[PDB]
Amino acid sequence: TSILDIRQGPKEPFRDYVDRFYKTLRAEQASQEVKNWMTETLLVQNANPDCKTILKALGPGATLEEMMTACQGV
Amino acid sequence: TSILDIRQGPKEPFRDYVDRFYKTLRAEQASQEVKNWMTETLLVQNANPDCKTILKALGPGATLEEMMTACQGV
Amino acid sequence: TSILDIRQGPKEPFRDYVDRFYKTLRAEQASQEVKNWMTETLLVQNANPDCKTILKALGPGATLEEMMTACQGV
Amino acid sequence: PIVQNLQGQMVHQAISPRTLNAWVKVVEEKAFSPEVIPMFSALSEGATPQDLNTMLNTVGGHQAAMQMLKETINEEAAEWDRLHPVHAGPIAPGQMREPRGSDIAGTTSTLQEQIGWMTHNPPIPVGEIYKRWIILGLNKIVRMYSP
Amino acid sequence: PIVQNLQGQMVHQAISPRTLNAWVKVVEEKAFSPEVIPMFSALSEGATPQDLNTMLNTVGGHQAAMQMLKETINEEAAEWDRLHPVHAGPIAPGQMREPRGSDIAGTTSTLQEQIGWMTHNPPIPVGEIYKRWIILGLNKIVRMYSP
Amino acid sequence: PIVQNLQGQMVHQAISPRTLNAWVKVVEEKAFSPEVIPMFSALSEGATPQDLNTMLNTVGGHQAAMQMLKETINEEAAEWDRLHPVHAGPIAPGQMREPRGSDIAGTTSTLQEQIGWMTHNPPIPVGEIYKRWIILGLNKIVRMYSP
Repeated sequence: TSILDIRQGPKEPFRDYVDRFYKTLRAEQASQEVKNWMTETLLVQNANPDCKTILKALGPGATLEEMMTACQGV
Repeated sequence: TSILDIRQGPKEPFRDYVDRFYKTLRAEQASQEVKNWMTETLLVQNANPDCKTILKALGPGATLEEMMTACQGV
Repeated sequence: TSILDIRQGPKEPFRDYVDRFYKTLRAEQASQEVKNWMTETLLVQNANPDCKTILKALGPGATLEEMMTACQGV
Repeated sequence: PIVQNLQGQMVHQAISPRTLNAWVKVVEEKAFSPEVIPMFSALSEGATPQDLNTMLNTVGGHQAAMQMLKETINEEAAEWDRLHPVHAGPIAPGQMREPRGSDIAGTTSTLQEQIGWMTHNPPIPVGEIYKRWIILGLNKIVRMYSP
Repeated sequence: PIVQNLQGQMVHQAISPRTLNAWVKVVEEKAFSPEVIPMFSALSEGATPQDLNTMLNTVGGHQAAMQMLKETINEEAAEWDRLHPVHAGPIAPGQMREPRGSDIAGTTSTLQEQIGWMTHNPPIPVGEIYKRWIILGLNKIVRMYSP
Repeated sequence: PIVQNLQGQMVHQAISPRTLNAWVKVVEEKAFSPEVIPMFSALSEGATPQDLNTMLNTVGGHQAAMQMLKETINEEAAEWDRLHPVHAGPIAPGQMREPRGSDIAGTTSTLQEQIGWMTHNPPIPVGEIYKRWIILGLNKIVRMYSP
């Protein structure tokens, strides 16, 4: 399965999705800079509308514990 | 079971067939040159029509990752 | 169980019978010459009619891989 | 493998059965998963080519992958021979011969020869050259076997 | 087996129970599968004929195959005797006797005799000669037991 | 058992618990099957009479067989005494006494005595004499317990 095919379900907790992401990211062998680009970009983009909304409110500069606690009720 | 009796099913993924082939090839003890001849020849010949069609389009010079990714949807 | 009591079933593969024979032969302690006599003699004699027929066609001088492949369809 | 003895010399010692079995069990359980590569790397510490063919030959299953790897090992070996040409004139009595791709793959060399190269001064890291080919070929597999 | 001691000499040491049991377990699990041959080869590293009969005699089950192997071992042994005739005149006091097929099969030789031949200079590889017969006979079996 | 130490002498060392347990487990699993005899033979390598009674006494179950064996061991021992008469006159101060059937069975001898006989020059193989009685008695059992 390709990294672009990794997406969050409509009922799937973000948490279970983030695990899937760094597992597939774990099978990507690209430069770190590209993998940083993938992190800030693709993760949020394939996140579900309800959490996506939430993550837009965190702004930039956000870290994984704060994202992970931010989308917990969703 | 003989190597000539190894054939791909009509619904069987190529992949599962290629595994069977190099397992049986693993129990053949013939010269390497003969085993090379068996590789390029018998594998495609007993491959199913849908994939067989696919493999004919790869042309010669093809390697196993490209054959294996080529017949994946079939 | 005695070696004379070892016999092939009417539906039993020869193979399963030959295994039984050299297991019981494995518990006989007799001179090698006697055990050679037992091999060529008793094995065929207590073999079933269908395979017995087959084994008669191999003639003498036959070895175990050829007997074992000879009575395979039976 | 070739290990250091108490006396302070490098000598060959055989690999252990529960090491062997641990290699088997990893492959059984985690198949093509990436954790296989650090795992391999640890269990290949101080290992010979000969021991590395032993580990590859003792696999059961995943024969499409095992063939892809073989063919990668030969490609990488063909490339070794290409990049490093044979050297000028006859081999010196005082010296031992330079390896080829097939000596690195363990095929054309004997154990004592594999110990000569590694233990000698300078030493040549024929394990580490095969190791990269294995790891490279492991990347090929991992990337393919991603779904 | 005959192993090298710390002092720097080759001495005999007994084979281990969980090695024995690992041999048993391989046979239990993988029967006639090809992986049995590299596996055998690793576990037969530095092994004597005597240890090789021990391993063959400790099998349970697959008695048709065990008999086919025996008969292959004797054929290969008969062939050893044929190809290598006995040597000219009486045996020297200063020397030890040349092996026959049955010494290679371990049958007519004693352990100390098996250690004499292997440890002596030049050494003779009576393990490796039996090993090929075992591997050859393993091919016979594998080829037959293919379905 | 009596094993060779690093220093180059023969000294007694105790047998291991997972060796003991492996003896137990064999008997549990394969009962009277023939594979028990090579198995026994390997695990009895370098063993004393004392260790051999330990192994026989630690059996549970199959008490009819255990009694048949005992009675075979005593018969074979009675036969040792018959065939080898006691020697002429008093025992020398400079020498140690010849064994009887019961010293071979371990019964009338002490460990240090069992080590005297085996380690001394010439050595006497009281293990191997008991071993044949055990193997002979094992044949009796195997032949009976065939169905």
